[PDB]
Amino acid sequence: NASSYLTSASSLARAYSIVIRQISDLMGLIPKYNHLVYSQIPAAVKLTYQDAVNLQNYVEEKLIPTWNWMVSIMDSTEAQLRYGSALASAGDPGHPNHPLHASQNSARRMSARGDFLNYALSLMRSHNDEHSDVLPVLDVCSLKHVAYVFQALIYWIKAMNQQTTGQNHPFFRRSDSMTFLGCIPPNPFEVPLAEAIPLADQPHLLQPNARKEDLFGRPSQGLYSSSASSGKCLMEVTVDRNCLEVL
Amino acid sequence: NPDDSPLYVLCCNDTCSFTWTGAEHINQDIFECRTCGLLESLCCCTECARVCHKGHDCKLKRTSPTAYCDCWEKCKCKTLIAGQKSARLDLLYRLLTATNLVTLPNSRGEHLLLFLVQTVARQTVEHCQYRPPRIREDSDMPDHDLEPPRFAQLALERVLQDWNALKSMIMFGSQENKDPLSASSRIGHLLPEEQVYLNQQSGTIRLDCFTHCLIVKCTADIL
Ligand SMILES: [Zn+2]
Ligand SMILES: [Zn+2]
Ligand SMILES: [Zn+2]
Repeated sequence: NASSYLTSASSLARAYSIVIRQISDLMGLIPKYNHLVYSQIPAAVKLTYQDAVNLQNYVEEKLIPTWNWMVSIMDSTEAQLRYGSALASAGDPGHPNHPLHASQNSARRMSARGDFLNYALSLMRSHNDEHSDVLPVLDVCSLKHVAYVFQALIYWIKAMNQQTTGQNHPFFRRSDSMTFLGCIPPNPFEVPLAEAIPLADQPHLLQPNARKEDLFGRPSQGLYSSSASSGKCLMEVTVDRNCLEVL
Repeated sequence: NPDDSPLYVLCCNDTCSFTWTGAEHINQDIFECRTCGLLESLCCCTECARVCHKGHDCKLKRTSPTAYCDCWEKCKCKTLIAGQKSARLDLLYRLLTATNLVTLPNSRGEHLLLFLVQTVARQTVEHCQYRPPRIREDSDMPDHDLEPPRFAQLALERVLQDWNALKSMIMFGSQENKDPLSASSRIGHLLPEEQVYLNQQSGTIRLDCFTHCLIVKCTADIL
């Protein structure tokens, strides 16, 4: 009834996610192979430690390409979103080109030629690192397959990692309810109330669609600096899709 | 203020539209000034907007029909008299090779080269309607027998020959050059992460405008 590329891409990504989840479950069953698999099942295959190591190496080598694909795409889109937020913070809300304007509501309200030309110019400027004062032209709603692939790979990573596993008082550290997963918390003594926990100063910000950032301050990441070039000790700042594939 | 820079004033000192269009209507962009009382017809031109109404509440009329400039009948016009052209060009040379004024943009955020290119494009569009002085009661009417201005092309040619001006044009929006009318100019009051994200990029909107007006709008000349 539709015959759309995006539907096929999303469905294939869903299938890939199912297969990767099954692979992760099977490899997580390796440590307890004898107790869980060998004894209960009448017909099981003997497993050795070197066989398991070779299996892990094989799985990582097979999963490397899709991992690079998702990392490139996700770093690109994250850089675009972070730049949009920074420009919104540094921009004039009255201008029609501001991110936080009614004209960008995407539901209340150019030509197709204009849209494609905007997309092409955005691609070129982003590639040459020249996207200043112009909002990046992207459609995150068309990245469903990337979402599925990223979810599957993060599931695999998380499952197998969990398989692997007066000053500074526990009272003075932020709890799960306010801390951000993967970001260091603002130092409780350097920053004032109006910028550390904006909800206490303004308790009316609590809305059903309310970001955690504006309710409990803007977190920061410990990246870029402290040397190293591992590709994940450096924060995603480049906005194209090639340089985050080169990285 | 940037709009008072001598180079900008020199380049924006063109004569009035009425000086060559006479009293007959013509197709040109129309500016209205609230301070001088120029609304609901009785409208001025671009040169009058840049010179006569510098600092007034002068804007552009979007729904602009054919009209002439009548700045003379409502306010004192400084654009009806044209100075010595040779002295103008000589002063342009001396200011280009004596001070680095060409690097600074104006109040609208446009470098001198972009302003000159836009002026040349608009002049090429408009001056084609100039009817020559064909041979075939109002004593206070300003003199209307002078040629349309032809300084913008010479200024553009001479500024493009200057290396510093061209470098400032092409590297506009980079780390060093930053226009006041840009969101990335003042970012020193933001969080370090937002500062990094904004500082990574460089500006190319002004350069794109310059190239587009030079290639697709300045169709008259290839020089
Ligand atoms: Zn005039
Ligand atoms: Zn005025
Ligand atoms: Zn005037």
